[PDB]
Amino acid sequence: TFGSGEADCGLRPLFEKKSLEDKTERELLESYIDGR
Amino acid sequence: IVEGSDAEIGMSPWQVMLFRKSPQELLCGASLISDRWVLTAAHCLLYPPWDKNFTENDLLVRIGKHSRTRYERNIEKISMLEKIYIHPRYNWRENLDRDIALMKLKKPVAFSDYIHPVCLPDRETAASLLQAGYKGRVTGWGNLKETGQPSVLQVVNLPIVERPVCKDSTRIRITDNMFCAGYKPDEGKRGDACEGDSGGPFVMKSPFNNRWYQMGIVSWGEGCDRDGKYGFYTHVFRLKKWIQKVIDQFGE
Amino acid sequence: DFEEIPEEYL
Ligand code: NA
Repeated sequence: TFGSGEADCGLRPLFEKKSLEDKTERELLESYIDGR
Repeated sequence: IVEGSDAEIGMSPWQVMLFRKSPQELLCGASLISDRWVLTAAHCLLYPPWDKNFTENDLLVRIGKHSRTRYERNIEKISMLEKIYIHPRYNWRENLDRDIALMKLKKPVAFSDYIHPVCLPDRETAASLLQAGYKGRVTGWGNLKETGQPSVLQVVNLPIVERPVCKDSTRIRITDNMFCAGYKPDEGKRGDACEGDSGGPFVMKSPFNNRWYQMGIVSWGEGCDRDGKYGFYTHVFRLKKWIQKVIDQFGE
Repeated sequence: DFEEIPEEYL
């Protein structure tokens, strides 16, 4: 929606919400010269 | 997508298929940004030069899809559109400047393990992520090579490329509303979006709040995965205010 | 090549 998408925006039911990672997300994190 | 893999089940809950009712065909991709709004490229809807002007009851949006052509009987949900809004200043005449449009759904959708909205960036998120070298993720059911079609949603991660490199790579005039992404031939890794892929989301995961943001909309490219060429995408943050306006304007 | 969609939706 507006101001930085939604309410529950961007927290995928099958990964974040269950604390599971998809097979390549690492790749992404690792470049932001790494994650959380 | 060229040179990517098949996405995992529910890996892109915000991935929307723009589908032509008759002939029943995939037009483009799209992203779910709330339960009543979807975001896609304006060239998916209007391209006067090839005589393309899709109207509201010309289309359906399909969400929760994984399979390209199968009807995913109790997984995907199909919706009718209520309105189509193109950026009043989309340049179809020279460079596809402001290739962005919003479709407000005839009824809100219900979220599910397969259907979830993506976040739109805030000046600060946009500001710390949209940096060359940083990787984003594209998805779509489009062409597998420049010149088949996938059975499943595909995905590829690409690095954000420095503007000057961007420019230096084409003869099209590039505006601040655009960014390019792909690997350099020196780098020895590939992948790119391709026809059929347009309107899809380009997204990053915040390392601050672990959330997924849509940074880019799949816009145009000189051939798919050509060495020394890069995909181009509409710059979703540069356009948030426009997006903020119509939603406020006649939104959910 | 597209399997059929439900008329509830055409
Ligand atoms: Na390339």
